[PDB]
Amino acid sequence: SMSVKKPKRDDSKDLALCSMILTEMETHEDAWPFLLPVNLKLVPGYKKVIKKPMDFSTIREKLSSGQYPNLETFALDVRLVFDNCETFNEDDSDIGRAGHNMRKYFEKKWTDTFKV
Ligand SMILES: CC(=O)NCCCC[C@H](N)C(=O)O
Repeated sequence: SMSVKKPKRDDSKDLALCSMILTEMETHEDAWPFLLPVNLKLVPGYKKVIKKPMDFSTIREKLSSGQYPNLETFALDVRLVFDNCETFNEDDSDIGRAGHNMRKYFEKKWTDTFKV
């Protein structure tokens, strides 16, 4: 509360660390469905259904331009990519399997990096 704070976590490396994680996401062989925005003119239903589209290039742009106030807002965008994927694609589809794989991949990195 006022004048009463938990010990200050060193947040000085977060930006570099999230960049690293994102670079690992981008180079994974199953990233291809998530590298660029879904093309809303060419994918019927997507615009109507998926209220907040998100993709790795957009996350990258937001990151490099200081648009994530903190760690968690970055994780929320990454998770949104996979929540969107789940909403639109069947689990038993190539893109549905990519999404599950990439989420698992992300959450382990997230844990190893920010929760020891
Ligand atoms: C990443 C994502 O959800 N893209 C939209 C779904 C694409 C559908 C794909 N072209 C298909 O044929 O199943």
